Amino acid sequence: GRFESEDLTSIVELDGLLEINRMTHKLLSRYLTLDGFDAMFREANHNVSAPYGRITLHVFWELNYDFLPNYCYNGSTN
Amino acid sequence: REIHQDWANREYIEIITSSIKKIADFLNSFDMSCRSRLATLNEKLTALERRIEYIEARVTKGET
Ligand SMILES: [Cl-]
Repeated sequence: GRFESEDLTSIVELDGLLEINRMTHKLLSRYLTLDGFDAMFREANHNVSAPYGRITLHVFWELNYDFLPNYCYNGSTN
Repeated sequence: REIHQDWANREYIEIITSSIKKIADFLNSFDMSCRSRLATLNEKLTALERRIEYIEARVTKGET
């Protein structure tokens, strides 16, 4: 949800936060039985009964509304 | 005399009561051990039920 309220550049932050959640699940799984992390993630991402998740759909949304119209490529720095 | 027979009678009593307590002890520690085992079985079964619900949903369409 935090990703969905921000531009495309925030996807790196999302990835870090997802990784902390993965570590959290791992630490908790030593003592508790939880649904698999992938299952948890796919559900939250609405990617269980749908082919493209929320992250994929927000990326295209931001490409269409922010990246394509507002960004300037610098070929020397990539 | 009757006191010597009383000593034998109460020793016998002591042996039976001791054995009853041993049965009770076993019954309590058997209950506790099975409580753990049933909890473990429920834990695994609940997880397996959840996983199936999930896998099924990956292969089935949602409700309109
Ligand atoms: Cl964040």
